[PDB]
Amino acid sequence: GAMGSMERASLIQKAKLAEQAERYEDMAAFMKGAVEKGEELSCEERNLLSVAYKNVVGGQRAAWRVLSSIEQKSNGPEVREYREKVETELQGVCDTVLGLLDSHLIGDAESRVFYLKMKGDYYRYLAEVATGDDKKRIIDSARSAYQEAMDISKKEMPPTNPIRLGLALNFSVFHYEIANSPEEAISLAKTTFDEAMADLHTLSEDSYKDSTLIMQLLRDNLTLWT
Amino acid sequence: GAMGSMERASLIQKAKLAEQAERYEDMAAFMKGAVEKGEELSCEERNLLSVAYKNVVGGQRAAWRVLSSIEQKSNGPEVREYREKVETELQGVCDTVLGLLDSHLIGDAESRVFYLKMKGDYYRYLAEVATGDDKKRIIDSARSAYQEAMDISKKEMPPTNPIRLGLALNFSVFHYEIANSPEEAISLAKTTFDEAMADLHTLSEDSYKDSTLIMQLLRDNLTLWT
Amino acid sequence: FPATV
Amino acid sequence: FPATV
Ligand SMILES: O=C(C1=C(O)C(=O)N(c2ccc(O)c(C(=O)O)c2)[C@@H]1c1ccc2c(c1)COC2=O)c1ccccc1
Ligand SMILES: O=C(C1=C(O)C(=O)N(c2ccc(O)c(C(=O)O)c2)[C@@H]1c1ccc2c(c1)COC2=O)c1ccccc1
Ligand SMILES: [Mg+2]
Ligand SMILES: [Mg+2]
Repeated sequence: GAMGSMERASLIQKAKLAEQAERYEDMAAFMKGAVEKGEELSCEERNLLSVAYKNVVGGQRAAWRVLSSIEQKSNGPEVREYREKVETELQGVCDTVLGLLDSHLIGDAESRVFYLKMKGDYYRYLAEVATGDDKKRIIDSARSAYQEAMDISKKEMPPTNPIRLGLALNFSVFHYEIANSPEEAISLAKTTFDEAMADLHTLSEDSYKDSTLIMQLLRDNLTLWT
Repeated sequence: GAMGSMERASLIQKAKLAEQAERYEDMAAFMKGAVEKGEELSCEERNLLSVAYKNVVGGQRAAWRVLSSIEQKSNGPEVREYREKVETELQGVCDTVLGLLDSHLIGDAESRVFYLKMKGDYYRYLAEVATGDDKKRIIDSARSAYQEAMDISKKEMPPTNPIRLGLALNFSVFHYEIANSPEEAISLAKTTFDEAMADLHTLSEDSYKDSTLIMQLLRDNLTLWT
Repeated sequence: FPATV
Repeated sequence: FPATV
């Protein structure tokens, strides 16, 4: 690999340099190389990886949607062709991550939930663009990954925990926008927000700001769905 | 080339698809291929090319500056190394354009000024990161390109013309930020704005909005310099 | 669109 | 920074 000659620590530095320059492709590449040094990632390190690849796929998803709606309205092959080009590119980045999870990353409870949530998210991103035989294989996967992460979080983390909270938010969105199950989607989100405020005394100084936000986002989604 | 199998017109379409998806690298690639079909570009087509590559180099210049100021403050080699990596990448895009100008693009007066202004701009972008023997070769080039474009515009376009106006704005900035000549930089900008309002009756319906803006930008720069 | 993190 | 177009 191209990062194979660099020190893990110099790769972490440059990932952080890239985030400052908002060069998230570089950022993701640096973090892929650090992961491939074979060592566990720290909490700070997990989130350098996630933020880098999320910003990458996020721009691709946004471009895909712009083109896809053009392609819908339009129904020349140039729109299909460009849509398919951005699509194939997006699929590759998800594979790169799902491969990085299924080979080095997938320990402690927060660590295991973190990576299983990533697995469910990037399977979900592929679901957004899939169709046919190959497609539904993808939906079940996003769901197993999420479920397993739900199981762990429910037993091992308090209901105010940011990872538990953010995972559930995304699992709700998965139900709504990916499984045509507004029922489950809304149930999870309401239960999640409710249970968290029921045990509101469990917020910690280190993450309370994050938990408050994910709770606000859970109610933002709920307002939007009803 | 990778765009060599596609029709010029399908390349123009996709350039426009890319601009909508804000995929400016793709946009630039599509327009590089269209240029390489060997035909003159229309006014609309020139500006698809310029906007695409400008957005490309603009993100690189911004990342370079973030890192360069970190590198200044910091005076480990990782900051230098990442700065040099973004630098080399930026230099390549300018070469690709300067090559595209010096091989297919560099007709009618607005067309000739347009491309000579691009030549001066991208020589200027390389000047921003150059040093030493190789460096000053670059400054003189940006200046010849600009001067020639000034000569043409002054004789062949009215002083309200957007191309004449925007070129002069950039030539002013070149004097200020690249030749340590605030005198010339301010003179040009004031003269340019003045002469344009002296003959304000020459605005045309097709471009008056653009001319007003470049005049407002000329006075924005002047406010900033005094 | 719904919020994810 | 100064404006260019
Ligand atoms: O950027 C954010 C944060 C930091 O980078 C960070 O370190 N967090 C954090 C706090 C506690 C933790 O235990 C861990 C961990 O075990 O890895 C990470 C925030 C955060 C990051 C990712 C996710 C979530 C929270 C929930 O699900 C997620 O995927 C952020 C904060 C609020 C909402 C969205 C994003
Ligand atoms: O996007 C802009 C415009 C359009 O895309 C466009 O077609 N223009 C235009 C109007 C009259 C023309 O004759 C031509 C032409 O011969 O090619 C182009 C604007 C424009 C584009 C590039 C430059 C300038 C003006 C001045 O210098 C430039 O480089 C823009 C407008 C105001 C300020 C900055 C940008
Ligand atoms: Mg973060
Ligand atoms: Mg334009």
